[PDB]
Amino acid sequence: NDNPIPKSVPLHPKSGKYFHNLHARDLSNIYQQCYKQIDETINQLVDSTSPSTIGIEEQVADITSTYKLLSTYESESNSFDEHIKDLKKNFKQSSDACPQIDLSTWDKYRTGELTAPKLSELYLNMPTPEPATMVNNTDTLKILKVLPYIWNDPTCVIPDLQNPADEDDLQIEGGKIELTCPITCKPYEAPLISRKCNHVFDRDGIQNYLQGYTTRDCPQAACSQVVSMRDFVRDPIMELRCKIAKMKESQ
Amino acid sequence: AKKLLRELNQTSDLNERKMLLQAKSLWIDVAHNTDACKNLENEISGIQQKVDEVTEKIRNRQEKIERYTSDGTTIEAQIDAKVIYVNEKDSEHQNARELLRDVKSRFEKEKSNQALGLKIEQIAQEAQPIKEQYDSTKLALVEAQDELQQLKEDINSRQSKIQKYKDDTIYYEDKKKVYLENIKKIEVNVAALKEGIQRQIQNACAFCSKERIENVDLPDTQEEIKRELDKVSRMIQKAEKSLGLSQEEVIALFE
Amino acid sequence: KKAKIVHLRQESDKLRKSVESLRDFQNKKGEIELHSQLLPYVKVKDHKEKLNIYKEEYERAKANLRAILKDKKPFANTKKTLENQVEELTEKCSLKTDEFLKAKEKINEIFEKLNTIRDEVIKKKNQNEYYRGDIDDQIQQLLLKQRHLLSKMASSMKSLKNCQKELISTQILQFEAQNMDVSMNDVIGFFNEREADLKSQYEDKKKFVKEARDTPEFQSWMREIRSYDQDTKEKLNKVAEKYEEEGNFNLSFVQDVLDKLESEIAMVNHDESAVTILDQVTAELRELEHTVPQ
Amino acid sequence: PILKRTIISKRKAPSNNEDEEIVKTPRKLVNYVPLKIFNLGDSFDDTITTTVAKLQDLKKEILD
Repeated sequence: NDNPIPKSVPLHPKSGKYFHNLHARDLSNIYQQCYKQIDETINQLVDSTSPSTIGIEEQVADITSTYKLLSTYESESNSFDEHIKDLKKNFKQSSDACPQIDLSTWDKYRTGELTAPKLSELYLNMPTPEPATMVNNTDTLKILKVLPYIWNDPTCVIPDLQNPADEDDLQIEGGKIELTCPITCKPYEAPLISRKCNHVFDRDGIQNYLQGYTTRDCPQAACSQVVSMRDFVRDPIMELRCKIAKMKESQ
Repeated sequence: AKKLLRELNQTSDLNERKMLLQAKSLWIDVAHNTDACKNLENEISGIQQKVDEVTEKIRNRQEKIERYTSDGTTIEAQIDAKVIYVNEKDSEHQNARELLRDVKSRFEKEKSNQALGLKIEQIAQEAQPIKEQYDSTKLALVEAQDELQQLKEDINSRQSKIQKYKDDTIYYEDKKKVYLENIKKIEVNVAALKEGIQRQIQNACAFCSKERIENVDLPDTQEEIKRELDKVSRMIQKAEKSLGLSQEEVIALFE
Repeated sequence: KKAKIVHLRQESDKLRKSVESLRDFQNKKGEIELHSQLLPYVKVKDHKEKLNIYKEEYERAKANLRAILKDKKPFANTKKTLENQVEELTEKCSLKTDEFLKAKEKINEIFEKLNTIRDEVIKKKNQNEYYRGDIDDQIQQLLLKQRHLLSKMASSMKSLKNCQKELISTQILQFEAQNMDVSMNDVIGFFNEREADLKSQYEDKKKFVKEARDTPEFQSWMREIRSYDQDTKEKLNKVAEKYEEEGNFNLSFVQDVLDKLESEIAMVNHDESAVTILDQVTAELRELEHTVPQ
Repeated sequence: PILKRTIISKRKAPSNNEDEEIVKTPRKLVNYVPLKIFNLGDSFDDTITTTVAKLQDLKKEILD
């Protein structure tokens, strides 16, 4: 109509080159660098504060808020990239479905009787990203949340998975966690915990116990399961507790 | 009856002349059909040459697609190797930066303690090569990271170029299938024209002979031949009305 | 002599047949003159019909050519607008690259500032541990600075996402403009070749129209008019009126004339039978008829 | 005179024999349809005259 500018045209191979070239800017490296920086900053903060100095709760809360915001931003970026991929796939499929203008089809598109997919309209109509199926729970978040209690005292029972109020009703009855193992009278140089056992072991005598047996029962009580050497993973909580205990005794 | 037969011979000279004119008209119709069949054969040959050009275009395009796919597989393996290379270079850069950081912290602590002079001078002299190595490692790492990112973008664009080339080859194959359908329709039309030419040549063999007519000379134009056929038909009608009885009846009566 | 008179009576019918055949030949010559003395009706009608069809084809071709020539200029204007949109796409790509470079440089500078702050905190920790072997105030200030830097990097987070969203957005529109230009060059080239073919067809139609006039048949015309003017009307007008009445009654102008011409040629084919002597045989028959009573 | 003007056709009498449709009607991309079994001619049948020609040659030998 009037000025011959059609709203949209079918995709061309030359246009297809630019469509293939177009991509969302990738921030995965930037997000990984930001996560590494914040994690190392939390690790530095753990021993940065003077042991005599108390009142780190506000700093921990601020860093927790920053980490939650970063996690929300990462989830939104994942939603953005997946939405971009889906929009590109839908646009290419719609362009392939639509016929090609040769002699008069372009005139029909210009008159507006014929419509073709447009990326701008599809992007505007694209649903807003939703932070759904994303859990903001990481080992770094857990250690950041539990470090104030560890700073107050080496032994604490923060997890409330069994009961929201406490480990059992109002009374924890959890005793104390000792840095020095009864089996090996030394600090845990290699604190390793199993995903099933959920118990931290030095692994100096655990390797010897596991030697010659494919699976061995967990020495600690309150659990009945057999785990291999590969099941154990590094536990930062135990090393942080040992470091804070050493700093407090020295000061 | 023999005098009537001599009159039949006089009429039959014109009758055979008309038979030759009609056989010449049928032969020219056969020649028109054959030249049109030759023109259709030239047109189908040109369409087949265009189909061969499309086929060779598809063949080179698919060869380029296969070469591009092989290059893409090799490039994916090499880019995974480059990702490991940049990761190890980043680890070496972190090791170099931490070594520089500790040596610089030691130098700054020694300088703060000074604020030993020979010791700090030698420590700085030994530390400067570590800083130079750190700078060289950082430059190599950033160059490798830039090369990896540009290569990854280029190969992603190339893979998308491969998929669009595959779509273009599918479109070319669809166009070739449409051209083959057109060729099959032209071939069935040529077969129908050839069957018609076979019927016409069988009629020409039944009526005198097609090979015995080409020697005779007559204008090629159909309108002139139709006018001559009408003229000879009128002349035969005048001869028939003068004789009264049909020539076939008179010749049968003579026999 | 009576037997000769009987033979003359037998051949008198043949003489009358030859006389009527000659009269029919004169009528056939008159019918041929009816179209020959005047302009040939079949040829004039065919020429008028072919001129009319050629003129209408020329008119439709010239109207189509004028319409396509008038319509071509908006396509050039749209190509100019699309090239302006391509310059806008180049500015948009340049500004998006500038924003991406600025955002990446800023995030890298923030990461480097965080690294320098971490290095300064590690240096202060080395100073603190050497002192253990003002520091608390400096550590608190550095922790406040690092938390402020973490807040600034969190603020830069999602700002980089907004920069990414603004880079991808308004770039798809420029990509659509590039696609519009890619389609436009192909369609304008197709329209240019189509209009070139239409112009070639229009030139061919003009050549056909020019060939339709100034024909050798037209050269024959204006001479047949002089031939008709040599004898004006009179008997020729009456026979022409009779021929016109026959033509309109037959409801044909080409097939009817050819049929009449073929019929008259066929009639004239059997003509001039024993026509050499007409008066002498009658005179001798009359003389013998007068001699018989004596 | 009157005869010449009646015989002649005014160019204005018809609309220049204008065709149907503003542009030429579209056609199939191949659409060969050769047909053309008969080109003019026809009229008197060939089989009857061919039999007459056969009888004519037989009569020529019979005249011998």
